[PDB]
Amino acid sequence: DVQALVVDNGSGNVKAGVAGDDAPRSVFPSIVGRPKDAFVGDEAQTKRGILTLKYPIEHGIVTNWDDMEKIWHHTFYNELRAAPEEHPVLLTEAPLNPKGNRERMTQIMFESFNVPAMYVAIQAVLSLYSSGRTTGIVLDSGDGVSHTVPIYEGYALPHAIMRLDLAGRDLTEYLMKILHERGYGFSTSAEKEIVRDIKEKLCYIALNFDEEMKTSEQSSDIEKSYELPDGNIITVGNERFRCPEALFQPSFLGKEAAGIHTTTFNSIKKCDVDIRKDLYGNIVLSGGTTMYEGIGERLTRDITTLAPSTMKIKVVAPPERKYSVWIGGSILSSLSTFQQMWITKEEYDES
Amino acid sequence: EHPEFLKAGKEPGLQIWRVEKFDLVPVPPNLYGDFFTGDAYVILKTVQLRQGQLQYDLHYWLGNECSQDESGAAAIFTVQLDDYLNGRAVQHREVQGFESSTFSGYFKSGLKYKKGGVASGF
Ligand SMILES: Nc1ncnc2c1ncn2[C@@H]1O[C@H](COP(=O)(O)OP(=O)(O)OP(=O)(O)O)[C@@H](O)[C@H]1O
Ligand SMILES: [Ca+2]
Ligand SMILES: [Ca+2]
Ligand SMILES: [Cl-]
Ligand SMILES: [K+]
Ligand SMILES: [Mg+2]
Repeated sequence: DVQALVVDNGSGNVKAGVAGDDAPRSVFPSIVGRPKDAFVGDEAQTKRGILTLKYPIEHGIVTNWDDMEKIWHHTFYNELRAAPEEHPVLLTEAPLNPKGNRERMTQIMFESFNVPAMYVAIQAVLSLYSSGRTTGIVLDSGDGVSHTVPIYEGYALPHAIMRLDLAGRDLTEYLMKILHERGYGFSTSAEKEIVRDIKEKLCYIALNFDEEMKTSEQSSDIEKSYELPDGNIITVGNERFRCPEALFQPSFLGKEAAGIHTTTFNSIKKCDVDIRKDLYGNIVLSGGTTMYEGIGERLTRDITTLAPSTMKIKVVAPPERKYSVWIGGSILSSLSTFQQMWITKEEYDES
Repeated sequence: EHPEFLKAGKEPGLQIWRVEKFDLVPVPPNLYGDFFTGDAYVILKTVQLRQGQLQYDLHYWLGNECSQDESGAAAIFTVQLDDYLNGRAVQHREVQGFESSTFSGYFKSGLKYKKGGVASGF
């Protein structure tokens, strides 16, 4: 008689809550502040003036285990008010996370937090399940990393996962950069949060970039306002679509990386010919950086161009895809079979 | 250990389960071929081959008004059943009104739909 906790370990935000909910009840920044013992999440940003702030998760991989343990403690004790030693826990991990990292997270859960049972899930796989599919390719673009993850009959294909060399934080930083054209000087950590919100509220993806540059220059209809915290209004023009264009043209960031269309194509090509149709027909978007208006239409055009013309390209953009990893975890950990999937503390300790 | 897994694929025939509150629940045989548009289902067709061996096709059927817990669970239970069957089942996603001819062909009266369904688990 017990309810699992579901924790999606994001580079930018942790999503946490209870199995069987349709959305995480706790979403907070993946930040730990220590004096210049430790503060986490929104409180750390509120006290940035007296704290040094660090991100324990880098491109989806935990790289500061002591600070990550502070994040998990905050999750259980200050967000959920749950005894970790009394609930099963489902924890997410990035595609291609090294087994040594999983083992270190498992050790912390079973020996620091004394969790009684746990299950580790690949983020992209959970998102596929949340879309009602067992086969497809997930493009999961978050704050710190983007992956393309082919999945066949329930399971990722490890040899075909690829990384697109940018994510939402790069897009925030690029908007900060290009707004200097208009005279804006956003640069501090606090200002970066403002610009992240501008990006989310005003950006969009052009269906055809060159044609959008030409139409936006013919009038002011591109321009939109945003009210800053101090009450001043900022106007943003073609930056609205030039910012997320970097997902398709990473050279805008000075990166040689392939864009997200090319990366998706390359990832499908790694898979044997006989399953590619099912992947092209089930391209599923997840994560906050896939939320731009226009993304599905643009991706469809660009992947259709690259792919063999016998293929049928269907890009799926679920409305609640910003939380689809967490939602998939909530579903999985609710199933009548979940109790058979986890590892118990007794098993681990005797292994 | 799930009781329905223990019954799955033991004889030639057709087995239909409905996702109900995060569980697989047998569909009453009288209802086979009628599907609630508000629900998701898992279907296992077992065929006896010439050699005597068994062939498995797993289909998960998604009603136009089913909730995300139901469609997600149907997909996951499909994977788990296939694993139970040692990966031998071919998996098929079936969307209301766009089902494969193979799936339609399991029902001599053809596929029919009904309003409503079991309540979401969410
Ligand atoms: N509506 C939106 N439009 C564009 N970007 C958005 C939107 N909403 C959120 N984002 C961006 O998505 C990112 C957060 O996404 P998400 O929560 O999926 O990442 P995460 O899981 O923390 O990171 P990762 O999976 O990369 O480790 C941030 O860069 C945020 O600004
Ligand atoms: Ca239902
Ligand atoms: Ca199989
Ligand atoms: Cl083409
Ligand atoms: K991601
Ligand atoms: Mg993520």
